[PDB]
Amino acid sequence: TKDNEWAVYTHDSSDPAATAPTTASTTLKFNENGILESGGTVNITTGTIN
Amino acid sequence: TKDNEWAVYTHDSSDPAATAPTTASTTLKFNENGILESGGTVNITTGTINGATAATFSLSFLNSMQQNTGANNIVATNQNGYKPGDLVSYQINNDGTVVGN
Amino acid sequence: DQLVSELNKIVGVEVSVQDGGTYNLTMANGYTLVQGSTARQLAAVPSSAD
Repeated sequence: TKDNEWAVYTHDSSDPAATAPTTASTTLKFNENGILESGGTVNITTGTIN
Repeated sequence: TKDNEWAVYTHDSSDPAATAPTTASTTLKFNENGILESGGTVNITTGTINGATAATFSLSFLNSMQQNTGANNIVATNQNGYKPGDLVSYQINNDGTVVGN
Repeated sequence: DQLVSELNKIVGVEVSVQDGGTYNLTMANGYTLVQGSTARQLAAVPSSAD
């Protein structure tokens, strides 16, 4: 909801341990020709049954 | 009776007194990891037939593995007992030994 | 081989090399339709609920 910023949310459709929009695991910021300048790596967890 | 653990029930097909039992014969123990935890070996007993003795046998379940879901897999029959029966087979092995089938 | 494949084209029958080298047939959960030199046998019926 602003230029050159994007945030991300993830959901586990196979193991429902993913929750409502809790901590947003990453957000990225950019520049006028495009280069990724933050949040380049993200982590999430899947529910587990195994 | 839990996702990721199992009990096992057994029946003797031929002893006419073998009421198909209602009882847990053995439980194979599994970590949630889906790797057989304990009970990978156990011995169980048969019925008694025709005046000859009942048999009692050991069974093993090694390297069994329990999945996210889906492929409930078993087909196998490996046992060390033999029915008495007939032979005609002469085969002289290169070591100088003889085998019969 | 041909006759086991022929039978297979009606109902699901799986085949497994048994430890002694014998050709075991099995059906859809572990019903050893042929174990060793013996076959199981089957039935036709009117439904329990209708």
